[PDB]
Amino acid sequence: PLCLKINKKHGEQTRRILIENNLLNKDYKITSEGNYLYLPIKDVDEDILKSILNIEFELVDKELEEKPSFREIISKKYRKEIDEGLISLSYDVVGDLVILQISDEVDEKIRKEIGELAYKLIPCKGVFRRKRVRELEHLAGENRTLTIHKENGYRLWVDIAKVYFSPRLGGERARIMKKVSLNDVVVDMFAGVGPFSIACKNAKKIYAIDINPHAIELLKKNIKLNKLEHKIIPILSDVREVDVKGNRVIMNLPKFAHKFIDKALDIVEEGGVIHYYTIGKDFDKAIKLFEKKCDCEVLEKRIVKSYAPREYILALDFKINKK
Ligand SMILES: Nc1ncnc2c1ncn2[C@@H]1O[C@H](C[C@@H](N)CC[C@H](N)C(=O)O)[C@@H](O)[C@H]1O
Ligand SMILES: [Zn+2]
Ligand SMILES: [Zn+2]
Ligand SMILES: [Zn+2]
Ligand SMILES: [Zn+2]
Repeated sequence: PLCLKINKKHGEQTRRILIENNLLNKDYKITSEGNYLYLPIKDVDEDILKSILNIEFELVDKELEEKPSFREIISKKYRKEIDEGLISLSYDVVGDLVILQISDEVDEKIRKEIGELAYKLIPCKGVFRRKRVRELEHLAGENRTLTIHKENGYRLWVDIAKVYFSPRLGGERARIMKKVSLNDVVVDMFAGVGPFSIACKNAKKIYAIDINPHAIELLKKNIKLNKLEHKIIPILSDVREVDVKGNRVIMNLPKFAHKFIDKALDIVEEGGVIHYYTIGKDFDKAIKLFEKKCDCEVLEKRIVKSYAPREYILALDFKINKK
């Protein structure tokens, strides 16, 4: 498939950089031919790669070997419509449930068939598909949308019909989890059911804020389940109206975080850190927004996942030196 071609002397270094940026397509075998290394890579453009690599490279097409199924079967049977949107090969597994990406236009009993296949080939108790928190269409197995998801050693109650939750962000949450220091006071601006907040358990105090009450209900259940009731303070409100202070501030709202930077700088103490999440073709825009608003330094930046062609969800840790 799509591969990143580089001189093999840079092999291990490039592999590591692709893994941290969720770009390594682990379903293929990195292959070495001649003095070149070919790394199977996920959807990405040459321009943004230049912001995470200083060596020369080439993106190319190439057959490579791999490291029942579902993705296997659906891919051929419905390749017709899949090939044109209707159906996606990508799906999410939140705890006990599976959520397919069937942009319905596909018949209903056709949707039940796929869900049924999924239910059959994928260990789960329920299968749904969708259409921000959107309405779900049940397609097989148990019809319960409430489940518990395990990640990074902790547990999270999630009701997929009520709040937004991406299991794909477990890696990014684990990254932050390890940077947290004992004396930190964390402000999780858009907490959902509390994933970053539970992840930041090393801190001495955490403020978990969200405007969705069901989200806050799951948050509370999660604070208890993980035994962090004397650590995490749940807050039902629009974050703009909350007056709290912290040295570590999390902004997990990609599409609109840019509209909340002023509030974030008001919460953050100087010398503190803001973990910003945004959508972009690269890191330039976000850096500029922050550079104009205060004196800061980027400490680490990562591509989190793809959003659409030449569009990605990005993470940047900004150290705020002076406001
Ligand atoms: N003005 C606001 N104040 C507080 N929370 C908000 C506001 N607007 C949206 N939200 C919440 O922002 C959240 C964005 C989600 N990406 C949070 C995900 C969560 N951090 C997780 O790790 O699962 C949603 O749960 C919204 O309910
Ligand atoms: Zn509720
Ligand atoms: Zn207490
Ligand atoms: Zn969101
Ligand atoms: Zn700045």
